[PDB]
Amino acid sequence: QPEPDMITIFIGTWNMGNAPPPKKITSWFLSKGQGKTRDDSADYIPHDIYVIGTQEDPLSEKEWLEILKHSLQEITSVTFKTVAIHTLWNIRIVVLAKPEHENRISHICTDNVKTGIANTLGNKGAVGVSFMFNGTSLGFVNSHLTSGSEKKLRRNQNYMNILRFLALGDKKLSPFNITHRFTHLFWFGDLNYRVDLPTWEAETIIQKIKQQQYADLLSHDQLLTERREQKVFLHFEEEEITFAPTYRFERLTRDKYAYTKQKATGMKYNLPSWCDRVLWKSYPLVHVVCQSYGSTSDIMTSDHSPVFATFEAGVTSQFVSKNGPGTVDSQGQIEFLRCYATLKTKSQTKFYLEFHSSCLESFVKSQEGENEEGSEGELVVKFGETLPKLKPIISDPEYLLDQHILISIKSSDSDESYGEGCIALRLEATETQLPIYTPLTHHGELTGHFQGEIKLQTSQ
Ligand SMILES: CC(=O)N1CCCC2(CCCCCC2)C1
Repeated sequence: QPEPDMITIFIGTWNMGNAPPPKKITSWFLSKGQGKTRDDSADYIPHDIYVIGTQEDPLSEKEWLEILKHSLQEITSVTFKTVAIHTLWNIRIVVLAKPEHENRISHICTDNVKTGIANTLGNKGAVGVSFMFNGTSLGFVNSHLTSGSEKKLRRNQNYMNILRFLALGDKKLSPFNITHRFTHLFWFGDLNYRVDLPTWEAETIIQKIKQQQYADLLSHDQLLTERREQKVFLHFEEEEITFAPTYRFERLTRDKYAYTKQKATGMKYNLPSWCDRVLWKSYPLVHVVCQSYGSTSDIMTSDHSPVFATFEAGVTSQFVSKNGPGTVDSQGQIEFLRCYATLKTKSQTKFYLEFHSSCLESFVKSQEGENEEGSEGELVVKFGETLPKLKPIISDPEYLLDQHILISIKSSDSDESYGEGCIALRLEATETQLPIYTPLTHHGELTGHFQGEIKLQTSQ
């Protein structure tokens, strides 16, 4: 039975509006409704992994698990195994997988983050799950961010608190937040970004939705505009939205948007918005292709419609050689030439690099770089030809070309990371000097760049 080099992943996000679901929710898991939908010819083909994020979920874990498993069994005649379930207040994540994957999945982690302070601490935040699938690390975040059209900055702050403090993946990756710990990271939920148009335009917006003319609405979507201004979700992808706004509906129909201010809304308008979203970030040059992104039309218990997204995702096998794991493979090496970090910092400390990768026995610390002044004010940290030669555990190119090197640039004075990034070993050539590049972030914000050349030696 061969190990897969691709899997498909279903991501669902649904704000249930504190109401039990209807008796049938299969359209959700089938990616049927509006938007980029799944072909009918695939209906019986199970996804490998289903990740379900709910918000305002009134069910017990037991009650929801029974609905989800019975739904998937009806669709596929497969009894899915529960990988993980984690709930913070009414925010929940469930991971289910085909039984054949049970001994491919390990290192399962769960965590939550509570956002806000005092007033604003008590119902918003995120839950997450991570695990290894053979040689590939997968992370999943379900977040319910701050509501209200005039709170986009709060949502952006909630995002930064979640990526800083959610403790998933390999704890040995200590300089790295969740935006660098996984081969594939999926972040979804009721992100609560709104269509920023005047209140007086509510009926105009509704008209546009009825005509399936989303362009003038998406150009005011706060998540798209904040992402384009690099205020949030830097280096994450989202599929094009081709489904109607998923909020705020009258319950028990989808024929009506309920947008007017009411005591129940705190006297706030809820103009039709794409609150419910799926985004992802994968390591460079790993296969990830969105195969559906849309909303259901037939699940009407909530004032939100469920959202689905499906992905093909590249995976790798748990590689064993005669040599590594448990030793190095002298036929392998990674060299770095003409490397320099450009940092936005106003500080003057010495810096060194750390290289982290599961292709190394442990992380590698460089010598200090040489600081110069850039022509436009910047700090340039020159490593020249001074970086160590990295010694991978396995030299086989079928393994090594699929790996990645995480880079942290740290202050010698404080040992705090000023920037993190990632370099793919999926090179055009081996034994050849080739350009490399990564942006550097810290707390998910741009802090600089790392560039230079790489020379990769494999056993071939
Ligand atoms: C690959 C990627 O994610 N990019 C590059 C192209 C522009 C951006 C995507 C379009 C939506 C708004 C954010 C800007 C970001």
